Amino acid sequence: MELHCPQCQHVLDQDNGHARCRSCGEFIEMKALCPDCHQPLQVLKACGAVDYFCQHGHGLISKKRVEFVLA
Ligand SMILES: [Zn+2]
Ligand SMILES: [Zn+2]
Repeated sequence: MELHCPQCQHVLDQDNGHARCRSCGEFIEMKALCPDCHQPLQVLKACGAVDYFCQHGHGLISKKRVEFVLA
């Protein structure tokens, strides 16, 4: 069933930190927050690989554990 929009109610096509409205046309970007912080994660860019570091003192957070909010 996936996630639906709270406005242009349709399917949200979600990838890494990004959600494009399929069937809507709209483009949405999402923030990667640490669940235990609610502050943004440090996007560690290694060109090919990207790590999400909890800038605060918790360690590394995977994109399957991160909390994505509407940006
Ligand atoms: Zn939509
Ligand atoms: Zn944290």
